[PDB]
Amino acid sequence: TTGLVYDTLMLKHQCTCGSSSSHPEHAGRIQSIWSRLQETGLRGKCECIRGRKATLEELQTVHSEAHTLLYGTNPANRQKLDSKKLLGSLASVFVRLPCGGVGVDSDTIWNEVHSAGAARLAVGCVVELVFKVATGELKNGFAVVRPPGHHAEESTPMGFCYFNSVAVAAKLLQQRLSVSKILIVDWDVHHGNGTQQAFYSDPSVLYMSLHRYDDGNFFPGSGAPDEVGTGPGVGFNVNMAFTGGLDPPMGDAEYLAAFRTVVMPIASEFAPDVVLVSSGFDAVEGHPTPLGGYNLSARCFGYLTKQLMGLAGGRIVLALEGGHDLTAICDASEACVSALLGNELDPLPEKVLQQRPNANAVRSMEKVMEIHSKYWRCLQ
Ligand SMILES: O=C(NO)[C@@H]1[C@H](c2ccccc2)[C@H]1c1ccc(-c2cnco2)cc1
Ligand code: NA
Ligand code: NA
Ligand SMILES: [Zn+2]
Ligand SMILES: [Zn+2]
Repeated sequence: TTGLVYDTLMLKHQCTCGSSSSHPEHAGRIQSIWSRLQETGLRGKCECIRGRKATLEELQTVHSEAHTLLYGTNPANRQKLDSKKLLGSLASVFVRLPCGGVGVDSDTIWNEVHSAGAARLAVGCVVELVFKVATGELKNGFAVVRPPGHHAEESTPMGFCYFNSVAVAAKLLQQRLSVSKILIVDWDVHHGNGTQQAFYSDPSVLYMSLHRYDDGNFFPGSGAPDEVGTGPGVGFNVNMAFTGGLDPPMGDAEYLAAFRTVVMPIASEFAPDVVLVSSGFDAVEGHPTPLGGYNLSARCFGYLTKQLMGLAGGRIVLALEGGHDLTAICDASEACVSALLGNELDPLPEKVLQQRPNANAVRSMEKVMEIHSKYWRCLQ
């Protein structure tokens, strides 16, 4: 049986300027996905679980105390709980954004009444779902959550992320269940700099990201192929980094090629007990060159989901990260839940299924393969 998680309190994370048109990561993203699953009958076939807020203890597996006080509490308790006197003056943390609202860095917003709650419910929702699948109470699941997580570093929010929901899930799985091997696949078009950071030296967690890299200036500018891990973790960080720009743009042929030749062989060798997926949908057609640039179909994510479902005895959980375009993210979410439920994949055209990946795609794949050939038998 497939699980779903969602909570309407996540809608309340909204800029104080009162206008979501200045802020791409907006409440409507989840709301629409949520109704799409209703109007297709998919929600009816799933178990919808009860979310909760993450405790500060739970957030502190990934993030510092200072950071968890700053973004996990309302202002009154923020003083109450900072007995260690870690925080300086809030005067220096808050700035006025170009839209007139309150934020923290030049891009990222902050609502003092609602964002802390919302950021913590996003984590707690994922955690609840992940643990329910890991203990075998559910087959698999999809976490329709907001705000996103994978850019949140130990002590820095960025890319509209405040806490790394998926990282925390994983850490809790280690600490409270002693799960031996965890796989995190991050197919959001942007690199998950936070997640990479959180497990770079840990060989019991393998992080694989497919993302646009282009020689280091695509956001967030981390995630190079030769970043492979450190210490005992060497080899358990796989950056499937696409280089060459948008000439031509990457699409279904390219991604399916990378799965077959890089992601799935390595994942199979690792043979993980649980699979977590940072499931951003910004790689889909309809994401302009700043936000995306690539041309995947939503359908395609059905194929990617199905492939991952073969691992870990099916114990797979997808959590929303990026993806802006409403049609795209609803279509893609449709495909994935449909896959998780067990339905036959709504296919791609034979024209595509026979397409050789572009020169850039191939070159990008061969560089990763050469590097990780040192660490994985299936690449020799
Ligand atoms: O997709 C994403 N993360 O995975 C990131 C945010 C996102 C998430 C969800 C919905 C919409 C957007 C998008 C982002 C892209 C570029 C910059 C940027 C550009 N120049 C400096 O910083 C900042 C944020
Ligand atoms: Na990624
Ligand atoms: Na690792
Ligand atoms: Zn604003
Ligand atoms: Zn993204």
